[PDB]
Amino acid sequence: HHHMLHLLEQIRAYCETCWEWQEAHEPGMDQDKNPMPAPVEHQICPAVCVLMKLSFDEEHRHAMNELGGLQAIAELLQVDCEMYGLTNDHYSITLRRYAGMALTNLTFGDVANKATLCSMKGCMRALVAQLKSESEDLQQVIASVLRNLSWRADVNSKKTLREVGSVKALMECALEVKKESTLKSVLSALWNLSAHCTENKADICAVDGALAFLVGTLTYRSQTNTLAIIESGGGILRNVSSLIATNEDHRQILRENNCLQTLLQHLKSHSLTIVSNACGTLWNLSARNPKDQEALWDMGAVSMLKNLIHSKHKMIAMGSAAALRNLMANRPAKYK
Ligand SMILES: CSc1nccc(C(=O)N[C@@H](CCC(=O)O)C(=O)N[C@@H](Cc2ccc3ccccc3c2)C(=O)N[C@@H](CC(C)C)C(=O)N[C@@H]2C[C@H]2c2ccccc2)n1
Repeated sequence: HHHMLHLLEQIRAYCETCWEWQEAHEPGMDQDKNPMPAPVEHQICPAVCVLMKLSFDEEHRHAMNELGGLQAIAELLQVDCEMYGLTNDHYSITLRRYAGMALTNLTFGDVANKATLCSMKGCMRALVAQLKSESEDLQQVIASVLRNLSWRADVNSKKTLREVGSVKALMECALEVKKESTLKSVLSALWNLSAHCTENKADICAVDGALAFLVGTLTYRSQTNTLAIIESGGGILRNVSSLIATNEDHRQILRENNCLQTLLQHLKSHSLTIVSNACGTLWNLSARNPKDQEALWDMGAVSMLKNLIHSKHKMIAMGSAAALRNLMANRPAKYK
């Protein structure tokens, strides 16, 4: 494909045109100029649309990757977000979605492309900023990129995702999403990010309404007849519960929203992920806290956890047994 070289040259030429204008319109050089290049007048959206389509095939990605395809599409997305900010211009939205879909495809299963995209810091900052965009379609695409970047990432990529504030932005985004399709991609990204380190977990917990929102995902009613939202929301909660266990205020938010009760209902789910997530959360919340220990005893948790210790699923067996052990080791005074 020399068609691919031609498409990339088109995008680089346009970016070159934009970096000329931008270098004469930095924040300090504060008086503006009316001729700012518009991508509509360089036929840009069709170019990235073709690259996006071809990025679905691995054979075409090997080609793109030799030719600098990831760098060019990222720069394009960066430069348009920098130039026009959070616009509702349908052309600029569409351009961003297609570029974002291409980057989702080019990050898929490619640890170097993930690091390269992460190393492009201005692009990352622009990606993160787009979670505020009023297009939920754009939000879903951006969440899908941050998801792929956060799965099986190297140390620098994980560091970068943290530094640019992707965790907080995603959690705040999740609170406003209407569509189940956007929420699915936002929570997948968060579930990936929540496993990386303790600071990501703490940043999720530190957003106002986030913990209550996460407890709410445990009883989400899917229109699309899937359990993805309960699974991913319950997964995030499980990962952050290690820190919640140490924070009486955060436990109280969980109590406010009947968390423990719902988690015990989850123990009798047929979804293995739901059961495993609940075992894991209950493992953490059953430790170090007489109030929650007593509530679990009162709500029949001991017997419910005992029914899962012989599970063939290993995380359920381990999780249920460790939670059971925490309750047996700390009987309340009214028990003997
Ligand atoms: C290993 S299972 C799993 N569990 C939790 C999280 C993830 C995860 O983040 N997986 C990503 C990255 C994998 C990797 O880098 O090795 C992933 O698999 N992404 C896929 C979509 C996908 C598939 C399966 C699962 C399972 C569980 C959770 C999440 C996902 C996500 C991906 O990006 N695929 C692209 C197509 C390939 C052929 C390249 C893709 O979806 N491209 C579409 C153009 C993008 C798009 C974006 C938004 C809206 C419309 C279209 N894994």
